[PDB]
This record gives sequence, structure tokens and C-alpha cells, in this order.
Amino acid sequence: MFIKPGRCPKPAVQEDFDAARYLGVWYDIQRLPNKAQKGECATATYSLSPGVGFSVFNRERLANGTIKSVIGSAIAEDPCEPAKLQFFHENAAPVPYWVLSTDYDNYALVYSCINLGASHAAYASIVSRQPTLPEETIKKLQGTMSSFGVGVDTLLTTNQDAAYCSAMN
Amino acid sequence: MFIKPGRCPKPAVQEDFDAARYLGVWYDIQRLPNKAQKGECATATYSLSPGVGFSVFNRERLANGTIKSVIGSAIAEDPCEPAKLQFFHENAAPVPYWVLSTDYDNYALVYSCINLGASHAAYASIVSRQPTLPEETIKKLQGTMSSFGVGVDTLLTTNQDAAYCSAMN
Amino acid sequence: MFIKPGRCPKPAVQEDFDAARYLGVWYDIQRLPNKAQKGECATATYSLSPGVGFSVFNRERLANGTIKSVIGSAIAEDPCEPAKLQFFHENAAPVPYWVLSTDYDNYALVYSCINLGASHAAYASIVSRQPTLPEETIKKLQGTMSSFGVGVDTLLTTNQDAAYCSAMN
Amino acid sequence: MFIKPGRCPKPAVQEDFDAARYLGVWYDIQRLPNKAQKGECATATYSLSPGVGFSVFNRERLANGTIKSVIGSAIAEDPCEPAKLQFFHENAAPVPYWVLSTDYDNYALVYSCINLGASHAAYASIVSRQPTLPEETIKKLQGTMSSFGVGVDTLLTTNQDAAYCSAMN
Ligand SMILES: C=CC1=C(C)/C(=C/c2[nH]c(/C=C3N=C(/C=C4\NC(=O)C(C)=C4C=C)C(C)=C\3CCC(=O)O)c(CCC(=O)O)c2C)NC1=O
Ligand SMILES: C=CC1=C(C)/C(=C/c2[nH]c(/C=C3N=C(/C=C4\NC(=O)C(C)=C4C=C)C(C)=C\3CCC(=O)O)c(CCC(=O)O)c2C)NC1=O
Ligand SMILES: C=CC1=C(C)/C(=C/c2[nH]c(/C=C3N=C(/C=C4\NC(=O)C(C)=C4C=C)C(C)=C\3CCC(=O)O)c(CCC(=O)O)c2C)NC1=O
Ligand SMILES: C=CC1=C(C)/C(=C/c2[nH]c(/C=C3N=C(/C=C4\NC(=O)C(C)=C4C=C)C(C)=C\3CCC(=O)O)c(CCC(=O)O)c2C)NC1=O
Repeated sequence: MFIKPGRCPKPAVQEDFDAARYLGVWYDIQRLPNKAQKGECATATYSLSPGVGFSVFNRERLANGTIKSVIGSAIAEDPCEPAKLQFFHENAAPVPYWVLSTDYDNYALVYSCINLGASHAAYASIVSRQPTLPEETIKKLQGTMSSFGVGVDTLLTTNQDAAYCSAMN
Repeated sequence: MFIKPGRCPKPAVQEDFDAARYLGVWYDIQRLPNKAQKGECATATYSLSPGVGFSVFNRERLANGTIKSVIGSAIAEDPCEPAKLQFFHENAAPVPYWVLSTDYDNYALVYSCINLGASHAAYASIVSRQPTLPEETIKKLQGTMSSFGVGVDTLLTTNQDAAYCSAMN
Repeated sequence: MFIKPGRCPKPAVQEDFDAARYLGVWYDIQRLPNKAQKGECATATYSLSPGVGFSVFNRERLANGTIKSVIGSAIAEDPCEPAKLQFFHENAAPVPYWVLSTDYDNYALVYSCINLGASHAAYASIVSRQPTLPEETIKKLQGTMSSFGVGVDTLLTTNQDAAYCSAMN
Repeated sequence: MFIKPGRCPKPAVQEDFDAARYLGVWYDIQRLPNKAQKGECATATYSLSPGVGFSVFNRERLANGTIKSVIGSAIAEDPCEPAKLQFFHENAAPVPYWVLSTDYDNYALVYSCINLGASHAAYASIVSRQPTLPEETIKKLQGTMSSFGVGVDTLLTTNQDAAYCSAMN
């Protein structure tokens, strides 16, 4: 997680968020530097859960070529705020996951923040239904992040090159 | 839940709790009065989840023969305390679910408490792998409950009569 | 607190809440039935704290003339939401305290809610800088309460009779 | 805060913790690297609160000679665990504060940890009633920290030199 001064911001989340349309495969396009993702080519796959919420399967390609994956569960603890989820990953304490913006069919912007006294730790990802996302969309989503304090100059661009990411089966 | 004086107790939980062995069908035998269950013949079915934790399917037989069911997800938010679960039901805020005692194949004692200032609200249930449980076991588990202040005078016996509950299957 | 169906509502809180102006003495005028206050003539006194937040001293007149008092501390855990406080009373778990509406010099409407699964427990109080409050103000504040589902049928009127409450001073 | 892999540990805390004997001045002797303390000569002063808990006044000498201070409130949210406090500092989100070990008259060992998914952020301090602490005591307290995972090789020694710290009025 990206540790910075100041308490967590509280950005607005996707109005009328429909988890049913959010399921499926999302490709990581840009992200803040964090501790969890040590590689490239990252995807998140969200699938139906027989309980509440949905289930999570994230995969990425490490620099050595190994595919690393993690499973988790996603739950909206307050059903009146379906876009404010809590993610429970194997071997991890709970972390928030807020869908800030999505059209379900092309892009989403997701954000997570944990307070650390007078500082905070945040995740943030622009994701796409395809390995790429149009630059106009990326710029708009960067606009949203800057509005609530995210230094978009620290954003990392995720490698989704078809050849490099062919290790992703 | 109904309200009793005092903050929540912190009873001991099942040592080395094994959620895989806890899965399957459990019959409600006795419980504290609460608002959630308005019927009889109650069962809880716990099943594999593709994410973390396990999935929840509770069923009961309402008085006009309807079978009311609720879905949920169960997660141990601290993996080092696997008997202290959080249950997320559709249309409910999160609630604790602590497995205080179980031999997995016959009985379990489950406890849930939420603080209300200087008072608290609790659920507590004796459950069985069969629609009945031996009086000796019931009495021992009531002893456990009384050791952290649960008045056994308040426990309701659930109707598990075979004829009455036949529509459950 | 006593239990009502539904999860907690999230009513709007006093904009630009100024805790310095909120300090001093407040008289209980009307409130939801609860377990905490068993007496009449109730007042809350809020005072400067050398740390953060402010200090709490509640007093009431018990039926056998005893003046029961409780001490506490009030803290706005998120400084950006100063009207959403947490109250820490001696011998109580933390409880929310939301200033929904106040003009500081005449009236305030305070609300506290804790989720109990699909149900909730709430406190709600109309308070005044005087032992009485005009009927017009009381009626407006009941309107606010009814807008987030508080049944005004349930509100108790607090005894603030001057003769009866004389031992308060 | 010191950000490291793994979830927070849960060390044992001081049995029978008596906040009344913990009040007064404590000198920082050794600490984990963190973001809050940017200087040396640090002291914490704990004083009586008219509410619950106690009030907090921390001071340190920056490298430029300026004295920097912060005020806060300390509260045991669960009165049955008086050694597990929550500290509310001005401009800061709440952070835990656990008194692991103290004899009140000479030393204390304090610990704070916040989970960050599969990682965590921790504070830890050895403090003394005097600007120094005997090496035998320091080694014992380092022994306690290593037992629950704290790499005592990362500990910083706080400058409490009488000349350098004379800026502390
Ligand atoms: C912004 C929200 C966000 C949250 C809440 C988050 C939490 C999070 N992601 C994790 C792993 C992971 N997270 C991802 C990828 C993603 N994870 C996502 O939420 C998204 C959108 C992607 C991109 C598709 C991968 C691939 C892993 C496994 C990393 C590995 O084990 O090598 C872990 C486990 C920590 C670990 O094992 O080291 C946590 C707690 N990561 C985030 O980016
Ligand atoms: C002791 C712990 C305990 C907890 C934490 C609990 C929580 C709980 N049970 C619920 C429903 C329910 N709970 C049950 C039955 C059970 N539920 C159980 O945890 C067990 C062991 C049984 C019995 C085998 C049933 C049948 C319902 C559906 C009731 C209804 O709304 O019609 C709900 C509301 C779901 C909703 O309608 O939104 C909650 C919050 N009940 C408990 O008894
Ligand atoms: C509406 C919000 C509200 C909250 C959050 C609340 C919480 C609350 N009030 C308490 C006591 C008390 N609360 C009051 C009176 C008041 N308390 C107030 O917040 C107000 C506005 C008044 C009236 C002016 C009194 C007199 C006591 C002591 C009651 C007793 O235990 O004898 C306690 C228990 C303290 C203890 O004995 O351990 C709690 C948890 N009461 C409320 O009414
Ligand atoms: C191990 C527990 C521990 C906790 C929970 C902790 C929290 C904490 N300490 C802070 C400041 C501070 N904390 C201290 C010193 C101390 N603070 C202490 O808890 C102790 C024992 C000392 C030593 C006497 C000082 C001097 C400051 C002010 C730093 C500054 O503003 O320059 C802040 C405010 C953050 C900021 O303004 O940047 C927090 C949240 N620090 C800790 O060391």
C-alpha cells in the first residue's frame, strides 16, 4: 500500500452500483504503487457467490514468469451502499474496495484507503474490460483521482503486452 | 436479539476450530428469543465458497406452511481466530457468530453479541446434526451458557416435530 | 435502546457543527424509551477537555430523590464530520451521538443508532437550553424524526417540573 | 508508521493495568521508526481527564531546535481491557495503544498495530520515568518485542542528552 501524509479522503462512489453487471474479467491498466502486486499483466475475475457479494480471483505474472494468484470474497457490508465493498483475501485482513466510477462494459475506477493516524495507505486502479483502455477514458479517470488528492504522477502503467502476458494461460 | 443489561461477554470459543468439518446441515434445538426467526423447524446449511469463508443457507417453516430462507456469507476476519466469524446476510448489517463448542458430528453451541452502550443484544443457539439432541448434551451446553450469564430460563425450545416439519423435507 | 426492525437510518447531520457553541447545559425534553435513563429531570453538561473532543456529565433525578450522574468523553473520530461523535461513558461500550439539528441557543435534536443484523437499536432526544421548549419547535423536530422513520407515537415526555426537579438545583 | 509484511500480531497486555498509576511524564528511550516522530528528546505526559480515559500531551525537539507538540485523548473502549487503549490525536484518525508491560515507576513497553491487508503498520516504544533506562531493563523489553515478531534490530535509540534536550523548556 501507498503510505502518504493526511487522513483518508472520502470520494464519491458509483451511483446505482449494480454488482451483477460488474462481474467478469477486468484488466489492470494503471495503479498506484502498492505492496500486493509484485508483477504485471494483472487481471481480476469476479464471479457469482452462493452467499452474498461475489467471489474474487486475481492473477498476475511475476518478473520470473511465474503466475501468482489470490482468491477472496467481496461483500457490501451496508447493502444501501453497494459500491462500498469489503474485500476478504486469503491470508489478509479485510480491506475496503470502493467502485468510484464504472460503465460496466468498458472501464472502472476503484479506490481503497486505510487510515494510519495522521497518514494513510491507499490502493487505486483504473481497469478495463480489454487489455487496453482509450487514452481519453484514462485521462478522465485520472481527473477524478486528482480531484480527491491522488497524485496521478505516481501512477504505474501495467504491462498488458500480448506477448509478455502470454504466460497468463 | 433482545436486550439484556451489561456489555457483551467474551466466552471462550472452540479450540482449533475446523470449518470444513462444521459444514453441512444443523438443526436448531434451543435458542434465545430473537426477531430474525419467526418460524419453526429451523435449519442452517453451510457450504463451500469459491472465495474465503463459507456460504450460508438458513431455512425455517413459517406458520402458514411457507418455507422462508435467507442466504449469507460467513468469514473469519482474523484467520488466526477461525471460530470467531462474521455473518453477512442479505438485508442485514454484519453480525458476529462465535462457535463456542462443537464436536462437529453431534452438537454445536453458537453465540453472537452486539454491544449497546451499557447493555447488549445476543443470539445463542444449541444446534444438532439431528432434529433432536440428548437431554444430557443440552444440559451440559446450558451449563456453558450460564457460565457467561445466559439465563437458561429464557431459552426457547424449537419445534422439530417430524410431522409438523415435513414440508422442510 | 429498544429494538425496531430495519437497519440504522443515516439521517443528515447539522451542517458546520460548532462544538464550542454546543457546550454547556442541555435539558432532556422528549426521548425514545431506553434502558440508560431510569429517572427524570435529565440534563447533559458538556465541558472543555484538555485533550480532543469534550467531556460529558449527565445527571438525572431518580424516583427516591437520588441524583444519579455519569461521566463520559465525546470525540468526533473523523474531524471532517464534527457532528458525528462517539460517546464513551464509564462502564459502557462506545455509542454514536449525531447532532442532527441545533441552533445552539435554544434546541438540539440528537440521534444514536446501532445495527442489530436486520434490526437496530436507537436513542433519540429533543433537548433545550431551558427546562421547556415551545410546542412549535417540538413539532418541527418530530417532523424531522418522522422523515427517517422514527415513530413520534413512541416519544416519552421528560418530567422537567420545577418543583419535582428542584433537587437538581 | 513502520510498514511490514504479515498481519498484526496480538501480544499480551499488562495484567491489572492501572491507568491512575500510569499518569505523569514518560521519556522515549527506544522506538520503531515511524512517521509521527520527526525529532528527538520525546516525552509523553498523561494527565487526568474529567471524562473517561486520560489526556495526552507529547513533545519532541526537531532537528532545527523547534519544539513540536501534539495533544490527544486516550480511552479504553472496552473497560474490561484497560491496557488496550485508543488514542485520538488532533488531526489524526484513531490509533490503538496497548500497554504491554509496565511497573509504573520505572518503565513501560507500548505497542500499536494497524492491519493493511496482508501487511501491517506498527508503532512500538520503550519508555522510562527518567531520561535513561538501565540496560538490563531495555534488554528484557526487547526480549518481549522479539517474541511477537518485532525486529529489535530496527529499533531507534532516542536522544535524551541533557544538553541537546535543554530546548525542552
Ligand atoms: C484498488 C483496490 C485494491 C484493493 C482493495 C487491493 C487489495 C489486495 N489485493 C491483493 C492481491 C492482489 N491484487 C491483484 C490485482 C488486482 N486487485 C484489485 O483490487 C484489482 C482491481 C486488481 C487488478 C486487476 C493481484 C494480481 C493480487 C495478487 C498479487 C500476488 O499475490 O502476486 C491483496 C492481498 C495482499 C497480498 O497477498 O500481498 C490485497 C489485500 N488491491 C487493489 O488494487
Ligand atoms: C446464534 C447465532 C445466530 C446469528 C449470528 C443469527 C443471525 C441472523 N439470522 C438471520 C435469519 C435467520 N437465521 C435462521 C436460523 C439460524 N441462524 C443461525 O445462525 C443458526 C445456528 C440457525 C438455526 C439452525 C433462519 C431460519 C433465518 C431466516 C429467518 C427469517 O428471516 O425468516 C438473520 C437475518 C437475515 C435476514 O433476514 O436479513 C440474522 C442477522 N441468527 C442466530 O441464531
Ligand atoms: C440521544 C443520544 C443518547 C446517547 C448516545 C446516550 C447514551 C448513554 N447515556 C447513558 C446514561 C445517561 N444519559 C443521560 C441523559 C442524557 N444522555 C444524552 O445523550 C442526552 C442528550 C441526555 C439528556 C440531556 C443520563 C442522565 C444518564 C445517566 C443515566 C443512569 O445510568 O442513571 C449511557 C450509559 C452510561 C452508563 O451508565 O454507563 C449511555 C450509553 N443517551 C442518549 O440520549
Ligand atoms: C507506540 C505507541 C504510539 C502511538 C499509538 C502513536 C501514535 C501517534 N503519535 C503521534 C505524534 C507524536 N507521538 C510522540 C511521542 C510519543 N507518542 C507515544 O505514544 C509515546 C509513548 C511517545 C514518547 C514519549 C510525539 C513527540 C509526537 C508529536 C510528533 C510531532 O508532531 O513532531 C501521532 C500524530 C501523528 C502526526 O501528527 O504526525 C500519532 C497518531 N505514536 C507511538 O509511539
